[PDB]
Amino acid sequence: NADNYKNVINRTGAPQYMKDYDYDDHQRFNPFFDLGAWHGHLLPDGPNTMGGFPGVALLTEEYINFMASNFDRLTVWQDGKKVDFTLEAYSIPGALVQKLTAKDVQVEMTLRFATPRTSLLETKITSNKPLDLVWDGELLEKLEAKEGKPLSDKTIAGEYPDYQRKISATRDGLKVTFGKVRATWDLLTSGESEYQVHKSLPVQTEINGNRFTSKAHINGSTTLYTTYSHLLTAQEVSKEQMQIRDILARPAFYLTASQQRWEEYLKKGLTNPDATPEQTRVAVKAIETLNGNWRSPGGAVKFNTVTPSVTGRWFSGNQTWPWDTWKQAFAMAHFNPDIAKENIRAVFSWQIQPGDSVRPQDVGFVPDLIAWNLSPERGGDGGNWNERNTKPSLAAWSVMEVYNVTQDKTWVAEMYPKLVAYHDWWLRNRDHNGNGVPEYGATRDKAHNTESGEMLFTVKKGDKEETQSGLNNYARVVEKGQYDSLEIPAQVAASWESGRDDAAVFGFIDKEQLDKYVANGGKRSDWTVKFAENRSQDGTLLGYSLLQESVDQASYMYSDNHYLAEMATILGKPEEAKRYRQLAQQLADYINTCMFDPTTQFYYDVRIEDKPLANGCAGKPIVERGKGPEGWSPLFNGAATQANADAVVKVMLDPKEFNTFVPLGTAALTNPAFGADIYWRGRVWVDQFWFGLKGMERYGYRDDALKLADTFFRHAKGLTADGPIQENYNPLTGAQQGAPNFSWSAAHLYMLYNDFFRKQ
Ligand SMILES: OC[C@H]1O[C@H](O)[C@H](O)[C@@H](O)[C@@H]1O
Ligand SMILES: OC[C@H]1O[C@H](O)[C@H](O)[C@@H](O)[C@@H]1O
Ligand SMILES: OC[C@H]1O[C@H](O)[C@H](O)[C@@H](O)[C@@H]1O
Ligand SMILES: OC[C@H]1O[C@H](O)[C@H](O)[C@@H](O)[C@@H]1O
Ligand SMILES: OC[C@H]1O[C@H](O)[C@H](O)[C@@H](O)[C@@H]1O
Ligand SMILES: [Ca+2]
Repeated sequence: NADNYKNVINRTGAPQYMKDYDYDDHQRFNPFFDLGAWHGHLLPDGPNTMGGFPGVALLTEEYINFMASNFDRLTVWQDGKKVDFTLEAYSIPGALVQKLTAKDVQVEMTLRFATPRTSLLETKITSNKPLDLVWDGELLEKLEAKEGKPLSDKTIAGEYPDYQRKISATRDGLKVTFGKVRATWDLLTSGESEYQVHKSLPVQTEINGNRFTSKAHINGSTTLYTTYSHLLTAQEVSKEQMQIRDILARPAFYLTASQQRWEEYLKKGLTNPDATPEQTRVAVKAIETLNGNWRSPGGAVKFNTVTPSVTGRWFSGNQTWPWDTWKQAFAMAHFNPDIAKENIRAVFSWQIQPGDSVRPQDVGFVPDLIAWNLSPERGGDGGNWNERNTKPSLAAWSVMEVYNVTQDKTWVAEMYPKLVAYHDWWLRNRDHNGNGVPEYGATRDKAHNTESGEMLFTVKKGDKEETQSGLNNYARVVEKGQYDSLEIPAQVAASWESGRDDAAVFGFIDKEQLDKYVANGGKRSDWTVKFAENRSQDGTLLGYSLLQESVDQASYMYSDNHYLAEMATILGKPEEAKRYRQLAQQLADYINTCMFDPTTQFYYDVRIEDKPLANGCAGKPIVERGKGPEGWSPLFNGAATQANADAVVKVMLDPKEFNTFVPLGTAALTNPAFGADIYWRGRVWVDQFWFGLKGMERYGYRDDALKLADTFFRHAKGLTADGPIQENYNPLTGAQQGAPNFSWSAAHLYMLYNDFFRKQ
């Protein structure tokens, strides 16, 4: 089956820089990774790289960095003359293949992964006469480029003097060793990491600086085996040796194991018999993408996980977020459920437990960002590890989907208490006014407050700054309004917690847009989101909330309660199920009463006003900031009444609001802060699009969802081509932007293939 899907993504390339970046700093080639391994390979691009799989990509703990262009590249010699081959090279799901053809000599190479640290190359040489084999390679020298244009003349060795890359011969191949580099934002090595090449036949290896040549003579047709391993610690180096020996003793078993594992992914995954071949191929792209972003345990992360992009500037190594994980695992449930389960475990594996040394006030909290290296507060030197905030919770929805596919009640039993603790955390730490309806917010953290717990902020006016602290001081400053801007680290973290960093609803609007809004009769203070601290009975600082209750947030809490009730029932906990159903109903009632605006036929966030409205709502819907995809969150999550859903769908299907060339973007065309190139104020993301279609379908509009899905399929640029999957689209043009090989796009593209794409 895998052979029906050649070169779904262009995996050719010959990188020339360690950071061989696209215009947004992501690696501009798409290496093949499998089995959660920490290195990847590219296909040759023609004569310069033919005979090898160039572009060894190393996942150095938290980043992707190229090691070499040619490395272990084969040329074949006959009586001193190089054999002249033609090249065929292609990817399939789970393998890279290249075939070199001459009249009297042929070479067939197959590269698959064998372990979570090791790939295996079969080199089959067919020849009527003896031959001399030569393998060569060279470490990269140049540091960084942007779309082929050097960003400087810096070298790798110049930029990282301690990297100290060294190639050495070994008895059965060679190795590259690396010194310890703790470049927090660029390059992270233990000082014990290595890249090893082991072969099934003796070779004589000569090293000259950062290049090597290995030589062997064969008397005729021979098949050899080579392992490549990136090993990140001394312990990994030691453990892998026995695995390498087993692979070389049974190479055909490892090739077969990979073949079979990939046939199973395709069998389990490709279940839409009404899909066109083009639609099916998109599903295969998504499967290749998600599986390549899977990482085996490493460092502080004791589980397999999936990152947002193995090639991403800030998304690589094993960096894991909850938001991305819920979407990832929902999709992967349908083809790689073992890793879907692991990805969810990874996120909860650092869930705050009672007596925590850093944040005992946050029991049940799930960190925003976990990775190889712990934060300094937890004894590591990682700069990415983040506990300033979490992300919106679709955790129960994700856990349920894995159950829906596997029917494994022990999985539900495993996750239920963790889901409950998270649920409880939202109600203690993200409900400033105690009404059962959460806000996005932030934690107590060294970035947010002084040693004594005073909230940090910086008041900016002209070129003058003023770093102050304390909530009451902040409150005065907002009241007086004599500043150009206010930077509150905790409120920045609250924007991160929402998952939509620059959305209109959270008060983000550029100067020109705001000047227009004000010039058309609005007040600039309409765009000010007030902020508050959350304290326990005894005065303890629990964290912070926006003084605003978000309709997507409320709808995800509805969802959380809804799925918990279903899991409670599955687990024979009927009184717990009853309580969750009651909490869901209350949230639905609040969403429909408080957050729906009849006049504009849509849902919106509400402010937490100084006093609640007479009807008990915390504030009026914030209609003046315009419409966004949060407006269909009550439909996606099932909190909406039919009547309110009918009203919302009419707005979604209006070309003057959301029914754009690529439909269901992150702000309506009528939103005062709309821009077609603004990530969270116009651009279309596949998750929000799919949430929209699902919400429509849920309320009787399957036929219209199917039509929007066809529109997306026809207008979303690049969908049927061989480029990597990116993050979002211009709603007016269909143009793509974002990190290549982006997991949650892949996940929702997969869902669309499963749920909505079909032959017309
Ligand atoms: O399994 C990977 C490859 O192995 C062999 O080279 C087959 O000839 C080829 O059809 C296949 O794609
Ligand atoms: O998630 C199911 C299984 O997936 C992977 O194989 C893990 O290595 C294993 O520990 C886990 O139990
Ligand atoms: O699981 C690793 C760690 O996760 C969280 O930080 C918990 O609060 C802590 O108790 C636990 O040791
Ligand atoms: O909280 C620690 C870190 O978390 C995240 O990785 C943020 O991107 C970074 O700005 C912050 O310093
Ligand atoms: O640097 C900003 C980014 O830092 C972290 O990755 C946060 O999880 C993300 O929400 C934020 O956009
Ligand atoms: Ca509240």
